[PDB]
Formats: sequence, C-alpha cells, structure tokens
Amino acid sequence: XXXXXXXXXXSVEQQLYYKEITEACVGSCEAKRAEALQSIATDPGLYQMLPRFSTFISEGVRVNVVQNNLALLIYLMRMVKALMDNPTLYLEKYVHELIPAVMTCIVSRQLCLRPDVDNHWALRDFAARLVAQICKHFSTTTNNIQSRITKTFTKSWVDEKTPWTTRYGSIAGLAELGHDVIKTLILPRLQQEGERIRSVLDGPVLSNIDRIGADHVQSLLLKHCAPVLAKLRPPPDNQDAYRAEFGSLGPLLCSQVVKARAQAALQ
Amino acid sequence: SVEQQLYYKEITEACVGSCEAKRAEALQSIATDPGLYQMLPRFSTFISEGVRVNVVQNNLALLIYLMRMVKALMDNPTLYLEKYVHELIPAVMTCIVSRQLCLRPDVDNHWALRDFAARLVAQICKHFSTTTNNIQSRITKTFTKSWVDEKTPWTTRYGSIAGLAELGHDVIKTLILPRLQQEGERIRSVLDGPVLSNIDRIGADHVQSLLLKHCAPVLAKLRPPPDNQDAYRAEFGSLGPLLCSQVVKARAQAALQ
Amino acid sequence: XXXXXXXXXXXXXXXXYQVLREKAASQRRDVERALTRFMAKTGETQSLFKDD
Repeated sequence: XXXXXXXXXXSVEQQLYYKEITEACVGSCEAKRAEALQSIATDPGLYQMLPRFSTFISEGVRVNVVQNNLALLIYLMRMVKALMDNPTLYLEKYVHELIPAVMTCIVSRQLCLRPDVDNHWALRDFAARLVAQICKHFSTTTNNIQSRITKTFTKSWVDEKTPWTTRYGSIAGLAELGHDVIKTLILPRLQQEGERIRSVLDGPVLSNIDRIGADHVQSLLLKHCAPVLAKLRPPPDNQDAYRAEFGSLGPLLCSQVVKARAQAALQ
Repeated sequence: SVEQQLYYKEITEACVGSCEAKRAEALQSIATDPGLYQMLPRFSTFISEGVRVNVVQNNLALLIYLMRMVKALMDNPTLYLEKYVHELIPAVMTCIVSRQLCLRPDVDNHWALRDFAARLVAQICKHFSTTTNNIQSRITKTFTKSWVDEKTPWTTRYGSIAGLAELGHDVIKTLILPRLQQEGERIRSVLDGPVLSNIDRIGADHVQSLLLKHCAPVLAKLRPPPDNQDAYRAEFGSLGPLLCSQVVKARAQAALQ
Repeated sequence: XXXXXXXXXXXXXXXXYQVLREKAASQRRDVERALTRFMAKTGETQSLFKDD
C-alpha cells in the first residue's frame, strides 16, 4: 500500500506563467515590468497562484532585507500594490504573512549606500501609502490592523536611541492613517518632536549622515503634518503659532500654511 | 533489512518499559538522530494505534511516554515531519479528549500534564501552519466547537482551554475573553449548589486555575491596572481581584528584568 | 494557455543512481550508529579510554 504520487495545485502551464511573473518581477525592461504589474492587477480568478506566490515573495523580502537591496524592494512593493488592486483575490485569509513584510520594509536599515539612502525615504513613503490602502478594509474584525499597527508605531516612536529611519517610517505610517489620527498623535508630538528637532538641529558635533537624514526627515514630516493643523487652526499669528509649535516649525509651518491657503484659493 | 526492525524493536520496548534511564536515553537518542527516518512511518503508526489502545486502556504512564516520544520526534532538526503530521495530530488531540475514564483524583493534574502535550500543539503549529493554510484553522475550529457548547465534560473543556492557552496571545485575547463570563457562571453553577461531583468540582477548580493563571497577562496588557473591583464587575466577579492581583504579580515579573 | 488549458504534475523524479544508493547506504550507516549509541548507553558498558 503505497499511495499514488501527488499533484500540485498548479498546472505546468500556469506555473510557467508564474515563472514569467517572477522573472518579470526581476525584469529590467520596464515594459516587462508594467506588463507584470497589469497582469497582477487584472487577473481575477487567478486565486490559485495565490499564497505560494505571495509566501515566498515574503520570504524573498526577508532574504533581501538581509541583502539590503532597494531594487528588489521597489519591485516587491509595487508588486504588492498590484496585488492589492486585483479586486477578486480577497486578501483576508492570506493577509497574515504579507503585512509584516511591508512593515519590515517600513522600519529600518535599508542601507544600500550611505549617500544613497535618498530613494529609501520614498520607499518608506510608498510603503506607508500601501499600509494606508490596507487599513481601510480589514480592521472591522479583530483589530490587528488599526490597534496593532498604531501601538506598534506608538512604542516605536517612544523608542529612544534608534536610527531615524525607524522614526521616519513610524511617523510616516501614522501620517498615512489619516487626518484625525495625526490630530490625536501629533498634538503633543508637535512640540515633543520639535524638541527632537532641536536636539538634532543645533545638536551634535558632527555626524552629517545622521544630520542630513534626520533633518530632511523632520522637514518632510513637518510639512506633511502641516495640513492637519492647517485644517485645525486658522492661519493667524505665525509668531505665536511657532510658540505654539516650539519655534522650529516656524516659519516652515507658516510657509506651509501659506501654501495651504494657496491650495484653498485654488478651490 | 534487519536492523530496521531491530532498532524498532528495542526502541519500542524501551518506549513501553519503565526503565527510567533507558527511557530518557531513548528520548535523547530520538532527539539526537542524524537521519533516522524511513522508520518514521511505522513509528508514527505505532504512536497512533498505541494511543487508541491506551485510550481504551487509560494508562496515563504510557500516555506521557508517547507524548515524550512525540516531543522527541519534534526535536529533530533533520526530521521533515510534514507528510506524516496528519497521524500525529489525532494522536495528539485525542489525548486531549478522553471521556474521564481513568481513576479520578491525581489524574486531574495528570490531565494538566496532558496540557504539557498541548504545549506540543503550539510546537506543532509554529512549524506547520505553512500549509495551503489549513492547520491552525482546523485546530481552532475544533477547540471552538469544544469550548462553546454544553454537553461538554470537564476533560473536554479543560483540555480545549489548555490547547487554546498554548496557542497564545491573541487567541486568548479574542477567543477566551467573550464567553469567559458565561463559563464562569457555568462554574458558579458548579459552585454553590450540589457537592458530590467532586470530579467535576476539582475539575472546574483547576479550570479556574487555567483561566486565571493563563489569562491574566493579556488583560494586564489591555486593561490598565487600576480598578480591581470594577474589573471584577467588568469580568464577572470571580477572577477579580485575583485577576488584578496576578496582574500586579505579572507587572512585577515584567519589571523584574 | 495560462488561463484556459491545464496540465498534470508528477513533480518527483529523483532518479540519480549513485546519489540514490548513497542515500540508502548513508541511512544504513545512520541506523547502525544509532542502535550502537542506544545499546551503548543502555547495557553493560566497557570502554576504550577511561569514561567514554
């Protein structure tokens, strides 16, 4: 009594189709890239080149987190975007080996080169944007999504003596959660992160990697946090509003308020 | 050949006989085997059917023997246990069943020792929910249908609570939290009324022990640690304030580092 | 063919002759040394050095 040998979920045809998908995810030709992206986002009824696909996609995410390679990162994250918009392939059951790869892309140490940390900030932007696209579908249930990712980024923001990539990814992820999210969070974190700013600015003797990193991070998160208090407060008394925002926001907060008034005048 | 069943013969005979050093040495043997497999199919098959036998026979010593055997199978870093796991999982979880058909008293704590076996369950699933994702859903539906209903003996409810307990954090946070209070009222009905179902009495007693001294820390994370009597009001009286007292103990254990 | 037609998966050839009998003989050596270690620590034991 030896049983008959197994047969996979795949066909040979569609697993070779899957191999085309994977090597187009490798693909240098951006035509092949976009072909793959459209093939992901508009193959409904595929569903069966699901998880195995996504599973050691996430395993490749871990291995290339070790390898610390931005190209594989951007390929996988746009791949997850195209996975997110293929409307039939419901995410629910297969969520829970994907989202941590996204957050590992969020957190830290995406360091191909120290002068080339520049693209990694945009990677984190895109990643937190993807998380924002996630969060509007799944936290009705068990609140892994909202409660766990918020408390994650909460205690992550609390984490002192961490690289500022962590701080940027945390605050950007909280920024992508919404207007009222930031209204809760960066109400004390306005002047507390201003204390972090002027701990950084007019701060150390010399660490210009960390200086330029944290500086543009604080600038980005400053004027990205700006539309909340712009929608909250009226744009009067910028000298007082800088006192209301620990000074370092002034007048970049005021310049962003001028930009917000211009955006309102565009309406 | 020959040495296949030779090895099989003496390691099964040491698995059954109570030569305690030879017992533990067989266990470390199985734990330290480079390339012991192809005995594995006959091995597991023996485990399954000996489990069924000792279900009928109610010999707890053989049960902890088989559970240590499974523990040893688990601890090979060579044994790709995958394809055969479907025999272990009944042989595991049926040990988390049986219809109270031993002698009573100490076996209750031995039922607790079978919860040791429930530890194995998590030590299965961490390595084996890798499926077209099947395993955790299966076992948790099983524990769910166990946990919810009435006509459910204390062996069943106790061991199901134990298996969910070994599954860990958000299992308790999501799944045990809801009918916590209702099953507490089930035990309150076991309390305060009749006397002489002391199987059932001490059963529900160390059920309470499972509930309190496994379910404290998730509320210690969630529920902030004022308001002990209100937490008793928030969680049906009886677990409080020993819920909050054990929560103070758990906060102390956290701050001990 | 990637949507309409299908195929069949056998997926396990593994027919590498010398490698096969390497697997079998290595496994036999394993079971040798396993039962040796078992009855080694089991029964009456005398050594080569002192206390091995």
